[PDB]
Amino acid sequence: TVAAYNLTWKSTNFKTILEWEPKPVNQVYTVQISTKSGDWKSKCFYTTDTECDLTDEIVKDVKQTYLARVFSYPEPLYENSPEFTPYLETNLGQPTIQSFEQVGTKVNVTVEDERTLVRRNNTFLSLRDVFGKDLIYTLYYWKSGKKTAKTNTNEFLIDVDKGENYCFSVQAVIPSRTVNRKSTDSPVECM
Amino acid sequence: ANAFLEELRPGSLERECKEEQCSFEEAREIFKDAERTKLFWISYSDGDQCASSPCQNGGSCKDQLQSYICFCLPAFEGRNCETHKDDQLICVNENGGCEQYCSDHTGTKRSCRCHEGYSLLADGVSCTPTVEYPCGKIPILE
Amino acid sequence: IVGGKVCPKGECPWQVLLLVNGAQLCGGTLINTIWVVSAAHCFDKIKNWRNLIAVLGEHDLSEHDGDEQSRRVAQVIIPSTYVPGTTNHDIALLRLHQPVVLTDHVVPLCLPERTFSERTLAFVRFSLVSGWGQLLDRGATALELMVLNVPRLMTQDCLQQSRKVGDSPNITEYMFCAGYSDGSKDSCKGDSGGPHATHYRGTWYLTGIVSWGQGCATVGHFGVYTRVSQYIEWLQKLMRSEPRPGVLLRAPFP
Ligand SMILES: CCS(=O)(=O)N[C@H](Cc1c[nH]c2ccc(OCc3cccc(C(=O)O)c3)cc12)C(=O)N[C@@H](CCC(N)=O)C(=O)NCc1ccc(C(=N)N)cc1
Ligand SMILES: *[C@@H]1O[C@H](CO)[C@@H](O)[C@H](O)[C@H]1O
Ligand SMILES: *[C@@H]1O[C@@H](C)[C@@H](O)[C@@H](O)[C@@H]1O
Ligand SMILES: [Ca+2]
Ligand SMILES: [Ca+2]
Ligand SMILES: [Ca+2]
Ligand SMILES: [Ca+2]
Ligand SMILES: [Ca+2]
Ligand SMILES: [Ca+2]
Ligand SMILES: [Ca+2]
Ligand SMILES: [Ca+2]
Ligand SMILES: [Ca+2]
Repeated sequence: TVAAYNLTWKSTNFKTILEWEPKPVNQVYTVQISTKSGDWKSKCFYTTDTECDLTDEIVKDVKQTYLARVFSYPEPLYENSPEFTPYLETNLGQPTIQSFEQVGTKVNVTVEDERTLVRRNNTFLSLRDVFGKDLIYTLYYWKSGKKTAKTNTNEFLIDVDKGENYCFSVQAVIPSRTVNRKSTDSPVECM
Repeated sequence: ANAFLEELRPGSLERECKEEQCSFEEAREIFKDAERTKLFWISYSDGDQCASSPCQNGGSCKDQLQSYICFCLPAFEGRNCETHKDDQLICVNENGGCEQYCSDHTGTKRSCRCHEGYSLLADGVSCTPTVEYPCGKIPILE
Repeated sequence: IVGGKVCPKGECPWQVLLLVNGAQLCGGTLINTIWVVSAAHCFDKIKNWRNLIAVLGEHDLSEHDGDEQSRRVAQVIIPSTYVPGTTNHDIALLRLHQPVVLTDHVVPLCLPERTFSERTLAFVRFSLVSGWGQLLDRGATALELMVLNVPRLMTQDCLQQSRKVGDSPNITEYMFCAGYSDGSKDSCKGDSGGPHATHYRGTWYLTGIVSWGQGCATVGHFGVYTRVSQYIEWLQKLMRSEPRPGVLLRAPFP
């Protein structure tokens, strides 16, 4: 049997899946995850897949740093994963502009506050619920020159020219971050 | 889409890309600018990956660029919510929920056991002392 | 014990004190009223085999109270594979001449089933190690029973996280590391034979024995303990055996 390798974290809005290699040949896998001072908890028992969903485990405390390891079966052979801190590393999903109503010389662009995998009291918390002040949305607009706006909420109140039409696009952003600070651009919407 | 002579009319995002499927060229004729066209085209032409209905067991799919995300029901997990949290009552999974000893059983369910000096309670998972001073317990704290 | 704290009297009830000719020798763990588990190397230089004593209910080596109980060690069983001066198979099963009285201050630690220990206890992060050993490397020993909580490591990580020392003891499948590599906390020589107890769902089990290590609390090193789970069968078969004529007995292993 060979030890897993290239263990990688695939996380978006906290949906966290651990992937690895190689495509199992006469060997199955068992994953274990934990916090630095916590006990080891096993997942994806004797799976033949080369992936393991660890979402329900990490959303228990997104600000904890987790370590995982993939055991190989024909102490067993294993390989550790890179440390993973959800809050600081989960990718921000592509946003969606929920709407925009013009009012004379100004337009209100509303960003739909998408849901995450973080459960709480039998519900899914929004990206805003989780990051609060750490999250901002930036607007990239123009008259259908480049323009931009930023909000600490999920809405943009900008100036425009009636008679003239504008197109919009938004991005989720966590300023404090270093990597994965921005999400992909939202689809384009025009007045 | 293009029909006879419609191209004589000026570009329109609504009539061409919303009320119809528009090609890149048609999109480029409405946005003009290269960047604006591409920023619009990445999403417009990405295609909803939630079409296959990948999320199993009553889960909800959320579309993303060339991918999706499944939101599962409490009793489920997995990339596609294919994992039954109720089909994992094996010993390697948190000691099968047994307080002390766990014994797997092919087909049927696992059975719990206890160390000498203890007995298995009716819940089939807990153990209680059968002697005054069972091993592993600290008297002045009990 | 290095970097630990005093174990409140009564909270380390299975801890044993081994003396040879009245002098402190090693630590040990009671697992029933008649048997004690300690380390094999603790007997490398024993000459007066009829002078081994096991004390239970101990706490403060400077004050006597009625919780203390002494028993001659009637038998010291060591694996035939153990080699004096070395580290592999560092375990010893001792038969007390007479059973001790179980009390609030004298209670045995549970000897777990092999698979339960390998499959569950082994993955419980922290466990307790204790004894009256040194408080510092080459330092003096403790008057009051000390205890320390240490994290366990799979051998692969131990090896990877430790600095290599040419021509030094190998970490076998009969051992396991636990502790810290920053030079702050670890067990020590005088703690040998003492228990490495794991707490799991309300009960404490024996998972290790203080065995060896590079100095005590040395930077880049972890403490090493005998992996008790590899001896469960060995221990249970011997506890059902008939006492041998002399004190010392070497039993085959497996
Ligand atoms: C650095 C010397 S040391 O500090 O005494 N460490 C040695 C091992 C130790 C570490 N590096 C070494 C290099 C050569 C050597 O002896 C020769 C040698 C070479 C190759 C294989 C073996 C073998 O054991 O198989 C032995 C021993 C050691 C060591 O620990 N030796 C044993 C006794 C061996 C006996 N049967 O007499 C010992 O002192 N045990 C008590 C103890 C308890 C707890 C700790 C702790 N938690 N921290 C540390 C020590
Ligand atoms: C639905 O479409 C997505 C596209 O990525 C695919 O991954 C699923 O397997 C399919 O059911
Ligand atoms: C989408 O989310 C999942 C978890 C279920 O609650 C569905 O009913 C809902 O539409
Ligand atoms: Ca057209
Ligand atoms: Ca048309
Ligand atoms: Ca056109
Ligand atoms: Ca039409
Ligand atoms: Ca229309
Ligand atoms: Ca053209
Ligand atoms: Ca055209
Ligand atoms: Ca898509
Ligand atoms: Ca005393």
